[PDB]
Amino acid sequence: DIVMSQFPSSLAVSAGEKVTMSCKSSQSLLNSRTRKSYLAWYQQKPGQFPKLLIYWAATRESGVPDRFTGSGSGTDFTLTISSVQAEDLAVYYCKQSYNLRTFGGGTKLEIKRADAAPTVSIFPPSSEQLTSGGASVVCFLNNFYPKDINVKWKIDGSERQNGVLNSWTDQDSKDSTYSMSSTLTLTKDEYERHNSYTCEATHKTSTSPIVKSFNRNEC
Amino acid sequence: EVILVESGGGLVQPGGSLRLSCSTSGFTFTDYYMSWVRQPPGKALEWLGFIRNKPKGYTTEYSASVKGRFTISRDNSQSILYLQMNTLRAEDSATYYCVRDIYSFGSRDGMDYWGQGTSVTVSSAKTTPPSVYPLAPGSAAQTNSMVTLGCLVKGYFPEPVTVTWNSGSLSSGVHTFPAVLQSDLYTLSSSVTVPSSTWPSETVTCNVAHPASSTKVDKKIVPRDC
Ligand SMILES: [Mg+2]
Ligand SMILES: [Mg+2]
Repeated sequence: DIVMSQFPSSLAVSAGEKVTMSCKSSQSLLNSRTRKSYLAWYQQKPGQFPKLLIYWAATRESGVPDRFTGSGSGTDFTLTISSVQAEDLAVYYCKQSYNLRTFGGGTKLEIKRADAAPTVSIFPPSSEQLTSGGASVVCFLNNFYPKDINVKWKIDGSERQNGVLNSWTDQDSKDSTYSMSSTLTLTKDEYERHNSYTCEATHKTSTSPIVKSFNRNEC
Repeated sequence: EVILVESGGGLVQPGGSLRLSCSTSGFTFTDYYMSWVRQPPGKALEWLGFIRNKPKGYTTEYSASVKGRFTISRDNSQSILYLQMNTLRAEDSATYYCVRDIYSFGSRDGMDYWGQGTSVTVSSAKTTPPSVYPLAPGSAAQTNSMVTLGCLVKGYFPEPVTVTWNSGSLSSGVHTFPAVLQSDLYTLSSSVTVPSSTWPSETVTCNVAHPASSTKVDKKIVPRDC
């Protein structure tokens, strides 16, 4: 089966800087007849299908920028990116074709950028949802950096933790930021016995949270 | 151009069967080895197997993980590739890709063309259509260059659902969060940011499609008045 290992599995760099990714095989991929190693690299940007970059360890596929370069022989291989660009954001997989085919676990490339505060929006449950007995209060923390961030919910000034679900998007190709949603789900009755709802975002670039809230009585 | 399009994916009972199809055009199909590759939600790519070209007798090979359970075949008259899956289990839930592999050992290598993929979920949980609710600015709708709106897509199964804004015309400033599963039901939200001068002056509507339930719903975002 030949096992393909890619470590480190995660890498972060600023645009303009050099990048090298590692791929090692449990068995040699060198064909003694052709004197070539059967290893390829693929690029998979967020939400898209993969794209072939290099094959035969060092041959660049048609239409691939010279910024990408493959090297190595036997069981040790590397993929280098001369000068990384924001658009190079993606997960890179190596794949052997020496015997059948096998992919490595991939190395996720992250783009380092200036720390940014999130743009916060809070949304009350819609009238349409109430007419069903549910009450979802939603908060968007958009376009921030780094990825780590905390969200705190408060009802009538008191912190609430049970019933909160959070979800982060992958890094954005353009602007290299991250975004995340926080959704507090209650029953309609629970929602109606309280008045103030607040979403507090504490980022690695804040001495004070970014706060957004609404009063149910103000509709 | 070389075209690869997968179809046949959907929800299936554990222990059930499914046969995916891959329609191709734009190249001499019989000269090429064709491979199938899958990928669970946010995991790695896994090669499943291939079927060789004409000079090779159209023989097949498989990964140890599915050998003896999956079967690859192809229709050379219609230029179509198939993958028959049997005794399915949860671990088989993933996006399945049709890919053009080698045509010649000596001239080049690599899978140079990939389809967009088709989704498969193996579960006994029933198909449920989503409810779509508007996420509109209230006290907002003020003066501050940009405004952010959204749509809450709740209580559906299985994944995926596709969300667009203004039928696709509004594409920049849009991002959709990963769904979260709870009690056999998924929920996600989509965000869109546009300049204040464009909304509510001009309309903004989210379009939600859930193929598993054959549903396609629209929700126009209207500003809150109070
Ligand atoms: Mg690597
Ligand atoms: Mg594999």
